[PDB]
Amino acid sequence: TELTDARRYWVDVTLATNNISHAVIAEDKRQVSSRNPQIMYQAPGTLFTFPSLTNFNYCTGVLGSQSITSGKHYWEVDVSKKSAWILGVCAGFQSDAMYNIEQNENYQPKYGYWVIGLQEGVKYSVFQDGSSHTPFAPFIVPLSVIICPDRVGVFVDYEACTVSFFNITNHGFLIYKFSQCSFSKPVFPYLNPRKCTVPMTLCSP
Repeated sequence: TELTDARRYWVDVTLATNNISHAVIAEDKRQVSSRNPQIMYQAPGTLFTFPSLTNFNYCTGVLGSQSITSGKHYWEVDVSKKSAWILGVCAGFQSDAMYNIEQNENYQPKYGYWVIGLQEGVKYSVFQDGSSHTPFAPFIVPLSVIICPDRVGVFVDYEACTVSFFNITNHGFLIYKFSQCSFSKPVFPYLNPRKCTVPMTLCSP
């Protein structure tokens, strides 16, 4: 029901190539993954190695080719076999340096970030606003996921200022929903493999 009504605003979303992420967007702009060329042709010795220069973080964030400033929008993302990824809605990477967001996965709605993430394979969580005393760290909240989602549906109601996440694999049951979102700027669909080499696609009806 709630998912069927949201599917009424199904839009064709295409990724936009940016020069601030190490992500790899397909030619059709309908698929994105992680890993970068051979190995950044840098090989700290063992090629892939384990970039300790900043390990535990790859920094691969991408947005949509079209911005959202009104009306409702809905699109699905296929994260099958993926052990980690970040998807939802973003207002851009304008405030990514000030709070080393992408660098330290500092996703926060106050920074223009309304997304959810999965890590380790079975660790789902929702990024929320964190204490100002520690601006370089978000308030990650663990989500109770019983049926690992093989496809997530994102619904955005600019007018209502809300971002919902549906579990297509779970009868399309609601996973999380951002309410009273500060939609004062143009938002775009956020996607992030999260070091995960497994590509995340966007169905498209």
